[PDB]
Parts: sequence; C-alpha cells; structure tokens
Amino acid sequence: QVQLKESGPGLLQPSQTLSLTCTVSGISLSDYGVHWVRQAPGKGLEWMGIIGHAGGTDYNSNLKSRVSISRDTSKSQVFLKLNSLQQEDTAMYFCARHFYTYFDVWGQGIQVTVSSATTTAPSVYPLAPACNTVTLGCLVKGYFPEPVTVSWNSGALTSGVHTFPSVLHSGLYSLSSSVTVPSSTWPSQTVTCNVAHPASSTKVDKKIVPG
Amino acid sequence: SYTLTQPPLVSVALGQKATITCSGDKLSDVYVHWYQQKAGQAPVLVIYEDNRRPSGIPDHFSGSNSGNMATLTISKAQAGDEADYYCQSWDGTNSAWVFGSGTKVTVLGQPNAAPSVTLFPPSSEELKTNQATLVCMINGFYPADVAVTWEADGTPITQGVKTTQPSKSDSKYMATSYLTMTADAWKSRNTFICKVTHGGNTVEKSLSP
Repeated sequence: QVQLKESGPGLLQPSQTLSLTCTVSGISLSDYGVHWVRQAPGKGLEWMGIIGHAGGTDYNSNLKSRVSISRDTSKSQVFLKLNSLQQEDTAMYFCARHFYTYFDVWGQGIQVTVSSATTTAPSVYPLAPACNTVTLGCLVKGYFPEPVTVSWNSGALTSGVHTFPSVLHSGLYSLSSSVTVPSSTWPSQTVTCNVAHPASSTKVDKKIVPG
Repeated sequence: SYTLTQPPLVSVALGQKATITCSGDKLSDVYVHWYQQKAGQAPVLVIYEDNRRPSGIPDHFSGSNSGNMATLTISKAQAGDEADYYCQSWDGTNSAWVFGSGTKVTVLGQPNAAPSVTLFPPSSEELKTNQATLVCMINGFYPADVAVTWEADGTPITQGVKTTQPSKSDSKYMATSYLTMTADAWKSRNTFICKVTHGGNTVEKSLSP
C-alpha cells in the first residue's frame, strides 16, 4: 500500500529551476517525513535533503544556498526545487520515506538531464574495414535528444547485429552499430543501414562499401 | 564532511560467499544500513540496524558492525544477487545522512571470455568536414568491465576521448571507445592504437594512415 511516485520534467537547461513533486499514497504525510536523493550516471547515491512529519527541513552542505523542499499534506504531495542548474545536475532523482535512520520505501525514480542542446539530427557515416566473416558499421554522430533507431537492410539483416550504447560530449550524442555478415555475401550483395531520429523527423540510409 | 569507504568491485562465482565492507571514523557508534540497487532501478532496503532484515528479503543476506567496519554478507550468491550495493549512516556532528561510495558486486556465472576488438578508420565522408572519428569496437567479453587506452606514435592520448559503459548482448558484454580529432591531425600521425584491457589480458588493434 505505502507508495511514493516522482513526477516532473526530464529535459531542462542550465538556467531553469527544477521542480519535482513526490506523491505519497497508502500513508499520510502528517506522520511521516520524505527524503530526496539523486544519482549521477554511474556514480554514488547522494542525499540532498528531507522534510519531516513536523514540517521541519534539513539539507546537504554542498547543495545548500540553492535547494528547497516543501509539501502539501492534503494532496499528499512533497516538492523539491534546484535553482542554478548545470550539466552535472543531470541525474536520477528518487524520493524515499524516513523511518528512523534507514530509508524503507523508495520511489521508482525519475531521470532528469540538464543540457543546453537543441534538436540536432545526426550525421550518419559508414564504417568499412581498413584493408571467415566480415563486420561493417554505421556511425551515428552528433544528435540530440535520445533515442535513435538503427536498422540494416530494412530488417532483412536480423542476425549478427550489435547496437552499442550512446556516448555524449559537447552536448550532442554519438552512437554506433555493426553487422557481422558471411564473408561471401559482402560486397557481392550490398549492405545499407537505416537510421531514424523521430525528434528531428529524419530517416537516412547509408550504403557500406569497400575503400 | 563524513565519508564511508567502500571497495568498488567484488567478483564471486555462483554459490560463494561475497563480503562487502563499509568503513568510517567511529562506525560502530552509529547504526549502518545497506541498500541493493540493480541497474536503472530504485534501491531496496536489504539490511538495517547493522544486522536486521525487513520482511520479504532473503535469508542469505547477513550484516554486522564491529571495530569500524560494517559488513554485508551474501552467502551462496546467485545471479539475482548481482547489483550495486550501498552502505549508509547518520551523523550528528552535522545533521545529515551519508552514503557509502558503493560496491558493485558482480556474480560470475560463466567462464571469463576475452574481447574481440575492431578499430575502424575515419570515413572520407567525415574527413570532408575536416574532422576524424576513430571507432574502437569491443565484443564478446565477460564480465562487464574493460579499460581502454589510446596511443599515437607511442605517446598516451587522453584528450578528445570518450567511452560507452559496457552493455549486455545475447550472452556477453559489448562496448565502444571513440577518439575525436581534426581531419589533418589524423593524416599527420604515423600510427594509432586502441588498447582494450580485460582481466589480465590486453588486446591491441593498429591503424596507420
């Protein structure tokens, strides 16, 4: 019964102020406090603050001077605000119940990204091998936001495919895919990859060829 | 400015005892708590008050706190026990809750396999932009932890580099590392190399314009 859910945006810029509402149900806020914790990509869990059952608050030192927590006990809502944002504010945000010293019930979590990036369609580039089976590739370079679909010969190449995770620097994302094909087939039969980026309304085919 | 020290990784074959250790100044004065976290999910309270279980949690978790070390035991580890684990505590000195640095406990359930590296050169199409992106693709390795290094004419190359975190494919893990640079700062060099380290094995792939 006792549940906590987070709501709010997932894309902000280094100006805006963040606003997350943690919604409680099963229990009443009048007799329970609620923590906020965040977690940067592949990094530790950091406690930000708490608003107790009494309405008293308490924040972390490194966050202070730019973090606010409040609530609304009728709607069972708990609120969080981070002004003065930057890239390194980008993280998964959790709300969690206070129960003595430990955190017994957590929210599912809400991802938030801070980025001054605009919707950029990718540059797809081919990847032929540099001089018993061959592997080719597609470089989806410089796009925002996620995701980007990558296919091969419009679904005719299902086996041998490998899509790697996207990486990010100077705002835009980068991502690559590959296809191991029987040595005989390529290049007697052509291999194209089909990249899609619904955010930029972009579909782009690219034939991979010897060099 | 209280901080809890936690060893980053802990490998262990299926059915073996995993021990994760949490350190502090006077850690036995205050209670310690442990949360389990599986990639992309909220933490779950596995242990609390040093050595106590909440209802629902398996009996193969067990904790203790003596000296200055808290410790979370996983006896007879399983595939579903693999996760990031975090210790936690309170401190009065400055009213705040403090989390441990985290221990990524990996539960090994198959032979450790070597990676297959493929290093692609820049594309003509890209080079007309006056840019150069090398693509070092790493495949079919286990467990999921690699270390990539780039090197030009035998002088370690750091700047302009970025690497994806590992990611599971069918039965084994995969990752790429990119080296971004100008079109001519590629044509100038004699030879480029991506060094992919895994276990006690290095795999190298060369690329010379």
